Amino acid sequence: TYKYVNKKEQESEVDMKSATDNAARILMWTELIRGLGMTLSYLFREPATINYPFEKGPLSPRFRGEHALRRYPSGEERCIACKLCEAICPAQAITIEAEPRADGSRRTTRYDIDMTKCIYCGFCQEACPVDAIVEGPNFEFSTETHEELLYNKEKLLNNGDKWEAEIAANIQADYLYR
Amino acid sequence: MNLYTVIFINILLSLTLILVAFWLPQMNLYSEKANPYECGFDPTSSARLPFSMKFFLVAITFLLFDLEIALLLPLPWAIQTIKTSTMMIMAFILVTILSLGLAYEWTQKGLEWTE
Amino acid sequence: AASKVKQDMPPPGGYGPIDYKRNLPRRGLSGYSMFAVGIGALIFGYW
Amino acid sequence: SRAEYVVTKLDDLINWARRSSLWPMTFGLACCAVEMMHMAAPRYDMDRFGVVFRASPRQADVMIVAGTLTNKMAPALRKVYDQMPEPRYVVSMGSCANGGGYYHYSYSVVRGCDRIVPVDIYVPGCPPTAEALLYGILQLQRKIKREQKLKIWYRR
Amino acid sequence: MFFINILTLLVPILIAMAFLTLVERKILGYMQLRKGPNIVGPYGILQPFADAMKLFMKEPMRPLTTSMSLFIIAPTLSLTLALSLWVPLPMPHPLINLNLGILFILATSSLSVYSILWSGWASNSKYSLFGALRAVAQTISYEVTMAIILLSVLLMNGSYSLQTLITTQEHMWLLLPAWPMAMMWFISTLAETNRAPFDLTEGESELVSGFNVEYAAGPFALFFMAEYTNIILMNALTTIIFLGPLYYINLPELYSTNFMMEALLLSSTFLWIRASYPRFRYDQLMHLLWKNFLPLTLALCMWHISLPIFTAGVPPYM
Ligand SMILES: CCCCCCCCCCCCCCCCCC(=O)OC[C@H](COP(=O)(O)OCCN)OC(=O)CCCCCCCCCCCCCCCCC
Ligand SMILES: CS(=O)(=O)C1CCN(c2cccc(Cn3cc(-c4nc(-c5ccc(OC(F)(F)F)cc5)no4)ccc3=O)c2)CC1
Ligand code: SF4
Ligand code: SF4
Ligand code: SF4
Repeated sequence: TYKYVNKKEQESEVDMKSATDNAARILMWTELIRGLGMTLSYLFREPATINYPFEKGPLSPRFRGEHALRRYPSGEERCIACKLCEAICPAQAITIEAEPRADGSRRTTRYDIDMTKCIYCGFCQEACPVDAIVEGPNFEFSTETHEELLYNKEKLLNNGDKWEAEIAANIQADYLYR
Repeated sequence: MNLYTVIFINILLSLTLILVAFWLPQMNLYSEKANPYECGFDPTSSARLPFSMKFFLVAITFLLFDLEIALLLPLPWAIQTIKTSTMMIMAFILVTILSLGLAYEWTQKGLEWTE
Repeated sequence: AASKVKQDMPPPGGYGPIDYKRNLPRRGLSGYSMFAVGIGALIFGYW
Repeated sequence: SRAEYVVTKLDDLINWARRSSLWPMTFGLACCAVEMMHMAAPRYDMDRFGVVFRASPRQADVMIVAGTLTNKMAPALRKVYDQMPEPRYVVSMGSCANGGGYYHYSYSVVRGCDRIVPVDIYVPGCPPTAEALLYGILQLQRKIKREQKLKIWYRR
Repeated sequence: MFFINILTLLVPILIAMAFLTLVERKILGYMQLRKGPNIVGPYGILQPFADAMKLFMKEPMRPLTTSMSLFIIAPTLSLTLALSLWVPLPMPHPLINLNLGILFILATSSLSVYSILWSGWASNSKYSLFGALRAVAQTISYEVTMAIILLSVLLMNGSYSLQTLITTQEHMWLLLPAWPMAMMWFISTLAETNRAPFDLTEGESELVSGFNVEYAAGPFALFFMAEYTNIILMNALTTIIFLGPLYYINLPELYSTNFMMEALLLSSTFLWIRASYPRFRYDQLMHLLWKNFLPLTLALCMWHISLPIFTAGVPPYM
């Protein structure tokens, strides 16, 4: 179906009352007074402004911000160098080099992420079959230097050791929806 | 004398502000900074070329209307006169002729801009 | 206890009815009123 | 009444001014400009901090590179920056501006705005949450808090 | 003593310009569902000083294409005139009693346009020239109706002096007999200041900044403060002419108080209007002032020429 927005106008019938009403509208600026009234109403409303950085904007567990490599509760690393994360990373931001750890386990030596290439898409944490790489909630990690934004294994491991209390709970919340 | 005083005080205030604006801050001048601004790219020409005017007739008319205003301004005094009928008639004739000229311009499409 | 399928499904009976049409209301005086007020003000001021 | 103490306080004042009044420039290239807007919106009121978008570079103090920087646009960006008057700061917003981002290996993208202009602060994200861009603005405020220019002049 | 009076008339006007920028920002914010400056100081009473200090600490620009003489003169003149228009104002007693005070106002205002013209021409940039030509059009549009409105009002005052309006309104505002003229004068003062909806001289959406686009911190601050001072000036003019504060010779302080209240109301209305409306096209401004305001203005000029005669209400010459 369809409707008209500016064809409503029908044949012209005009009286003295209609003419006088249009004249008052044209001479006393009726329609503009109404915009003035709207802006006035907004002045006496509560502003939606939050007091950052004290009170902050809402978020959800699914928020995908800063990356971190997690561990099993034993302290062992979850990554096994399967390389799905870098195989799908559509920005080619991940870089991995694996090697048999002295104990024989399959682990990484290099795990680098150019956070100037990451598009923060989440494909790596939905590809990881061991829930090792995640995209944490932290977004307040700006820097004064480009180099600081080229994370390696130690940086991501430290982030994981810093946010686990939050990452784990957000996972526990969201992992049934996946 | 007091008007001179006040106006010169204002001149001096403005000039002091400009002096301390041009000599206080640290500068670093180079051509790419001192060059004209045309939205990120280089001008294709100079801004000193004929910029056509489409309301030239309206400006010309504004001159004559300013003069008619100059002739209307002495009314506050012309109303203190004994010959009141003459002042009334002359003011009415003046304003009416002004309005008639404006109406002729309007109709002949002078107040509309060349396109 | 047990576990049925749980899903963000609408509530029984559906959600309330939503307003989507224009409601720019109608207000103001009658026009004659405005002009009468203005003319009376002019006349009182002149007097 | 040590001149060094007086100079430190004067520099505090200078930086307070240049900091509590940061007028950026209406320079938005790609998606990240939307989060710039949203940071201008009620929830995050910029003017609340003294921030005001002026459209002329000759009046601005900082420029937020809010999106991807192509090779056809880099000359204009460098020109605008050059036309901004010192003191002038720069903020790279997003991953396109920092290192090309999702278009890093393209033939028509500069792999970082830091190649064309010098950058004070890098805001990561695709796009950065307006809250994050505000965090970056305040990080810049603090960096300005730590300029110590007149102390250097007095030590020279 | 006169220099102290100069100070007591000048420094408060500049402080009021600053806090007017403040009130502008905060009012527009609350209308836009936001706060406005509250960080820099208690509720933001230091943002104007921050802005001004920061500007007068910045590198100004001496471009290569500019006529530096006019480029530097124009802001000087703008600020000078913005501050000089405040001297003949009775609040209720003026610093300079002029018989032709209205004409002083008119001429100084019509002169403040040459700051914009010469700035935009000197800058030697296309957007600057566009802002200058738009100012030309705006003046050509409003200046015709300004003087005729003002004459039609004064034909019941009896003189061009600003201090006889006080005795004229001693019993009743001049808004009742002249509210049409008051409306037209309000919009024309709205245009005289290049203020929304008539912010065409610096229209950011068409001309990045207009005549300011090449100007930098200090001179730009001069331009800006001149604008925000002329705002208050024209509000004071409206509220001395059409609105009448209470004049009791033993109580001029009440006169100043009510004058200030009304001026604040009119200025807040200017800000309200900036927040509430889009921007004109600078041909439509001409069409308005020359097709709806000028005919009616002439008709009302004739009406107020006749009214003192068929009413025997001709005013006195002192
Ligand atoms: C016996 C009596 C003898 C005395 C004789 C007098 C009798 C009374 C006559 C009353 C006449 C009414 C008053 C005249 C003023 C209004 C003039 C006018 O109507 O202009 C209308 C003009 C055109 O509007 P438009 O819809 O485009 O129509 C175009 C034509 N086809 O559009 C406009 O001009 C208005 C648009 C301007 C928009 C700018 C923003 C306006 C802001 C509104 C603020 C309102 C607050 C007023 C505060 C006043 C306090 C001083
Ligand atoms: C989206 S919006 O609707 O929100 C939009 C509405 C408009 N808006 C707005 C309104 C008013 C001012 C500003 C900040 N601003 C300030 C200046 C400027 N100010 C002074 C100055 C000098 C002396 C002063 O007094 C003393 F210092 F004591 F002498 C005080 C001040 N010089 O330059 C110049 C340009 C500028 O943008 C911004 C916010 C945004
Ligand atoms: S979120 Fe996407 S772009 Fe970022 S590292 Fe993971 S897979 Fe790569
Ligand atoms: S997908 Fe997970 S386990 Fe596989 S290489 Fe990447 S981080 Fe390691
Ligand atoms: S970083 Fe992401 S959001 Fe920002 S401009 Fe590039 S693609 Fe768009």
